[PDB]
Amino acid sequence: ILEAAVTQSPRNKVAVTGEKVTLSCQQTNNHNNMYWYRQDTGHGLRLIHYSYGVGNTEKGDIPDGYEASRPSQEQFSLILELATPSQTTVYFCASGGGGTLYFGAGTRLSVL
Repeated sequence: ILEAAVTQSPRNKVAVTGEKVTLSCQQTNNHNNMYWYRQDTGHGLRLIHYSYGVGNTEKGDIPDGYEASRPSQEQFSLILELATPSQTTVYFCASGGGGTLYFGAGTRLSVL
């Protein structure tokens, strides 16, 4: 984008149960760390998977039923191999070095 260091795509996603879904997190700031959170109904952000650099993924608190991929410095992808309605939610990605968090604008996912 023209304005933000962190871009999420798509901004919306409708899946049918059983479809594979991939969400993209792209940052252009050379950030070492990337993160994927699911937002809960109290607007809490729950960590799914994160990454310390290219090629690395680490599991967060709620990894089950997601995988992650850090194929480049810029890109941290969240994959739902087989989407389920319990995965209907808003998802936010983030990136930074150290304790810094630059957040994406969010992706709304509905699994039907």
